[PDB]
Amino acid sequence: VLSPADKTNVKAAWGKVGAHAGEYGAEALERMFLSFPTTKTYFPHFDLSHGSAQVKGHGKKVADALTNAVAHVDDMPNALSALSDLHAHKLRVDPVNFKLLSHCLLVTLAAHLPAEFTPAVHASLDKFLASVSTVLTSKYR
Amino acid sequence: VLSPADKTNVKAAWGKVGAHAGEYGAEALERMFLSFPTTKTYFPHFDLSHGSAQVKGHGKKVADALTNAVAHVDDMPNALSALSDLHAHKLRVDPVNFKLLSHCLLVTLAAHLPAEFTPAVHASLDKFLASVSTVLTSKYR
Amino acid sequence: VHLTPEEKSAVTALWGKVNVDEVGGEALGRLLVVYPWTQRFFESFGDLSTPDAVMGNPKVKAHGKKVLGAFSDGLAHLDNLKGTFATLSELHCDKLHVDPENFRLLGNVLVCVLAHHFGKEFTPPVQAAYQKVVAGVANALAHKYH
Amino acid sequence: VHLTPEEKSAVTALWGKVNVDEVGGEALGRLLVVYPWTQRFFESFGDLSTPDAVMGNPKVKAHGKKVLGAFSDGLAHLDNLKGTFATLSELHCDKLHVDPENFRLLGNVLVCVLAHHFGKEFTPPVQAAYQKVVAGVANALAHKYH
Ligand code: HEM
Ligand code: HEM
Ligand code: HEM
Ligand code: HEM
Repeated sequence: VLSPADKTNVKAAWGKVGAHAGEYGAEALERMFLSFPTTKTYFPHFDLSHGSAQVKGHGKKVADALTNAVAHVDDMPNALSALSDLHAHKLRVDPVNFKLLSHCLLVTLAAHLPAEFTPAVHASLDKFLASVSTVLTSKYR
Repeated sequence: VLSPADKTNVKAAWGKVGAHAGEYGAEALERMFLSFPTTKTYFPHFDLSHGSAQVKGHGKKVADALTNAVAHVDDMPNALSALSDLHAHKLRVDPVNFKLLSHCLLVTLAAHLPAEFTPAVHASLDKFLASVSTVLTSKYR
Repeated sequence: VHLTPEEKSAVTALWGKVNVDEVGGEALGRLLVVYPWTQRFFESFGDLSTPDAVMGNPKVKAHGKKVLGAFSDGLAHLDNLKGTFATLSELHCDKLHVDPENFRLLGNVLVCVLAHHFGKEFTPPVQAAYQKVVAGVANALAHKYH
Repeated sequence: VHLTPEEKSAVTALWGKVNVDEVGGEALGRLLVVYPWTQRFFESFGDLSTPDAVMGNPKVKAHGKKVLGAFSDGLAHLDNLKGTFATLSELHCDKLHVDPENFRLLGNVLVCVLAHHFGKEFTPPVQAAYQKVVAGVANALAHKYH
């Protein structure tokens, strides 16, 4: 599972993502809404437009919840609980969308952090997000 | 996750599957090998033929490991460990195959147990297998 | 599609025993119960919160009948599996935006329901042919994500 | 495929900056590292056990060059995305039996590698077009599971 050393590539890769986390979480929403339009279904109350303050405001939230998974990573279940009831009970997000957002998120770490983003770290980040999504879908299962 | 009552539908549905578990685990291999031929790749040393003693002998194994998940279900990780190193390190089974075997397995509970197999129990059994596969792929993640 | 002459027959000789009116809704009911994100699309429908209230939803049985309908249009018009569904594909993709993997879930549960009803006569090679039909029907509805 | 005139151009004007020889293998390398079940198919290859030994595998860089090759054959022959790949589809499906969802993984990591190399000029609408090309190329290789 999320080995002693994957736990280290994520605490580091997010480490240098620092100040920007909110810009990045919003860049990756924009990417998901653009590339896989079937996800727009859930945000009818958003301006899914480029300048949109809502997507830019939501980038902050997705990035806050990723951080609170990076720190407490040895215990995702407890930390992400109310987001794993919001998405799974309240909202009913099709769990295949979690794969997509995880992917755009990686295309965003890539596009902003080339030297960090070594193949081993691509693996770690992917393993990390695959656990966030597993937590986020766990009422479902 | 695997609620107090899903834990009850599985301890019951498998309860009446009893004596037959080995015939059933082998019927579901036969179904997977037939329907989704892309899985035959992993058993080149099996006679993937209907009467085959190997598939019939392996049905016993898959059924033994399912039982040792039905009992210890509040702790799949620890119990299924060496099968979650065999499939994930030694064998390298593509995790999409776990979805397929889970499905054939359900088509086998269905085809042999019509009165048990109520819609709620179809859900429980599915939630159970989705956790077995999640355990079986956890070195991957 | 291909359906070897000997697959084609096992498929055709099941369906004629199929009580479409009451199988279509066993499937659409099972869908909302086992895979509940699908419920998002059926909020025009009523109480879907406990499994009994779905399998006894006159709407859920009604709509399902339309659905075994379009499997019937497929099960014997397999030559263009693509063309029988063009409009429905237009309905599911760029109208309701149903992600293509739900199309597999539905055909999969249909098979669990075909198995549940016919028991032992749903022999493995007779299943293996239905996984081909279903996968085809599912490749056809999804043709407009391209 | 569709590729609106304004998508077609962002795609075409990226690729010509693409160092095919050294991108094809950054992708095939990343594939075996992030999704290791794929290694099963490349045991004709050598040491693949630690990520450095893959990204520096002369074989892994060689084979990847064939692979950016067939993306090149697709990226500008989009009219039949199906027909350029018939033989390769015959090679991947009913020869090596590679499950179709690996075809998506590979195109997905290719996009991570396109992003990694071009940084800010891999703007979201310029990504959105590549997810269309890749999804198409992946629908094409898989055409023989039908
Ligand atoms: C990395 C995975 C994800 C994380 C960490 C995440 C995190 C969050 C957070 C923190 C919130 C708001 C929390 C609050 O207000 O209490 C939220 C809301 C929401 N999320 Fe996600 N999310 C993820 C993936 C997704 C995906 C894939 C979808 C696809 C539909 C989605 C759809 C939504 C929706 C619709 C809302 C509510 C928007 C609104 O009504 O204001 N999320 N998410
Ligand atoms: C419900 C999920 C599954 C369970 C519980 C399960 C269980 C087992 C068990 C108990 C063994 C042998 C244990 C031992 O000898 O120590 C085994 C072996 C094996 N399994 Fe699975 N398995 C599952 C799914 C799969 C899937 C989807 C594949 C697809 C390729 C697979 C491929 C194999 C292979 C290739 C072997 C070794 C066969 C041989 O070399 O003798 N298993 N499995
Ligand atoms: C084999 C797969 C499927 C078939 C053959 C099928 C068939 C149909 C048919 C025949 C209709 C009505 C056509 C008309 O009104 O004249 C319909 C409507 C609908 N389907 Fe499906 N369907 C399939 C899968 C799905 C899936 C997976 C979902 C996801 C939840 C879904 C959601 C809907 C919804 C929400 C409607 C509403 C129709 C309306 O706008 O009034 N369908 N489907
Ligand atoms: C966009 C997707 C892909 C493309 C365009 C592609 C392209 C190719 C090409 C051009 C060849 C060699 C053709 C020839 O020898 O003349 C090949 C071979 C091969 N590919 Fe792929 N491939 C793709 C995805 C995959 C995936 C996902 C796997 C899974 C591991 C895979 C496994 C293989 C293997 C094992 C060979 C060995 C060729 C041999 O028999 O010597 N490929 N591929």
